[PDB]
Amino acid sequence: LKTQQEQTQSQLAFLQRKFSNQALYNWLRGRLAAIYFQFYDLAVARCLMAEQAYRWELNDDSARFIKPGAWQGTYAGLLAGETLMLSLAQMEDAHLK
Amino acid sequence: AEQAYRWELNDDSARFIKPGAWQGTYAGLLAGETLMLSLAQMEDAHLKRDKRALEVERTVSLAEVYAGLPKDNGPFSLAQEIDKLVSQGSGSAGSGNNNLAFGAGTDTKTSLQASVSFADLKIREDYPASLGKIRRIKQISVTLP
Amino acid sequence: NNNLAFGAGTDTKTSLQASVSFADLKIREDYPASLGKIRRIKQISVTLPALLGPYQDVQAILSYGDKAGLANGCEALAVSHGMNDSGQFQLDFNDGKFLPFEGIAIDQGTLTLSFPNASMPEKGKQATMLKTLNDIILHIRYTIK
Amino acid sequence: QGFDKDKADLLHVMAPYIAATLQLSSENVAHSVLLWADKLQPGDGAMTAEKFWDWLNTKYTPGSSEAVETQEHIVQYCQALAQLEMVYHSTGINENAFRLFVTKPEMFGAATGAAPAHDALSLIMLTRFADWVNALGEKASSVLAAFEANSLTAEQLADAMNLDANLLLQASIQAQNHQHLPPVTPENAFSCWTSINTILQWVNVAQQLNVAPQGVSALVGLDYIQSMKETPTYAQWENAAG
Repeated sequence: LKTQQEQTQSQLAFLQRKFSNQALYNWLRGRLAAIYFQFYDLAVARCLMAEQAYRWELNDDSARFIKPGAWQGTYAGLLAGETLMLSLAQMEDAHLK
Repeated sequence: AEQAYRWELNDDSARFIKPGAWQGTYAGLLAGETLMLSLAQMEDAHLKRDKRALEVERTVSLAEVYAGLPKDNGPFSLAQEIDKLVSQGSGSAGSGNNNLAFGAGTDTKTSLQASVSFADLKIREDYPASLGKIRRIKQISVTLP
Repeated sequence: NNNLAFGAGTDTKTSLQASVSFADLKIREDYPASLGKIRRIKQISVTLPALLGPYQDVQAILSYGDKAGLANGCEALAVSHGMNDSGQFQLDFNDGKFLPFEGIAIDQGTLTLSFPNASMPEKGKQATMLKTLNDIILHIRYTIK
Repeated sequence: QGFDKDKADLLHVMAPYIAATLQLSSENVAHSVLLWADKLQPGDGAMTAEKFWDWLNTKYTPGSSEAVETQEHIVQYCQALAQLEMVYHSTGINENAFRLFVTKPEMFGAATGAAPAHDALSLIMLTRFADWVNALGEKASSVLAAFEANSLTAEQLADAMNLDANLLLQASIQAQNHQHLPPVTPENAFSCWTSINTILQWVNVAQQLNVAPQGVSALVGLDYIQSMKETPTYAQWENAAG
């Protein structure tokens, strides 16, 4: 049992000293969630730029496709791009018709 | 791409690629995600600053520029001065940056070079300044009749 | 809005600007309304038939009054040689960008062609040209859908 | 780098990077720690997050191992942020009430306008608050949402505790009639955590003695020096004994 105590401590020392430890993924998640939110504001900007091009090639200003709430902050903004890609596919379907 | 951004628009103080995309303590992970955000900030800044240019042609006749020239700087006729600056090898006509002489380089001595200052062409006074302050060359084409 | 006078701006005082209302052109009555209610500008090209001295070109700005839904810079255009020119160096319909004036309605608006450095008593480059100008000709390409 | 003060809040922009390097799972907890640490002003130099960014933006060169003139005050600010990270994980308090404890300390029993404490008497109440929330179970969200507003009532909290509604009503009545320090007012009877903790001690003493809370009130009315004004009769002892 004293060996198993020392063997448990060696696994615990391994999980703390390895490179892909928890402190790596706290750093990766915290940095990427900062990038992903800033990249969200850039892509919604061009989804609105494409809507302004849609509103100018056709005479309509009341027709809007990019709607708020693609970013859900309570779910870390996951599926924000899947929501916008659907919204881009609704402009292009409306453009073709 | 930032140097191309700094040249298509007149700005040199505007920088988007900033140090520290590589974190060596984290093996440089998320370096490309940091740069891809930085490329998306140039392109967003490019789209908001892009304009339809007022594309202007202007024809410049160097005989007219060398004739119409202030008398303290020695105006001359281009067709007459070249005919005697080619006959002797030591001539030099005009002064300032609007002169016409031979080259001062080593391989350039037997080459006649005609020089024109842009500020003496007065191109900026062709259109009023309410149109645009940035006025930049797109293309120069030469005609030698 | 169909007048012809000098500019009221600061830098615009020595510039002759000719103005045309679109509603007085009556372009919408050319085709019957059963074809299409949406009638919008695709391209305006200018022709200035005038006694231009060769290698001495005209200088003019075709502008539109509203700047409402247009992109950045699509409200204006420059005239250099005045022989069926757009503002552009090469004209590209397959370009991904909007042309200048593209999307303006046929019915409404006010189109203005301004000639900088116009006046004779306050000395301007464009004085002797505009004395020889007989008419201003606009090639309006538009879209019925 | 390249932060505009006018476009966004400093502490909210800085919260993802603090959580990335204090090993926090949440950016909202990291924002709480930065709000807390601005109230403490920790270190020798009284460090605020605004002072912290003024030092980085001017005097810090990343990767250089040199001595900056006020570097040791920055280290004490970062040592503090790691301390309050440890406070969050050890007390087991949840994410939204830790906002409420930073921003509204009076709702947890602190004095008015006072910076919160990581005192040991304040760590023990955060643990007793977190044990109180975990005992509520699945109805804990409905209580804390009514606790963050001032809408928490005795009938609502008794439903989550599986107690009788009249038990917390009578425990609240006997708490308001007796001299507690700090007092239990009908305004804060279920708004402050100290008043809620006081009322629940009337419940736990009554459950221990298997009496009603007014039976406990009859018992503390038999205090000797408190009743040197009005001496209890033998009948009052005889009723309280029964």
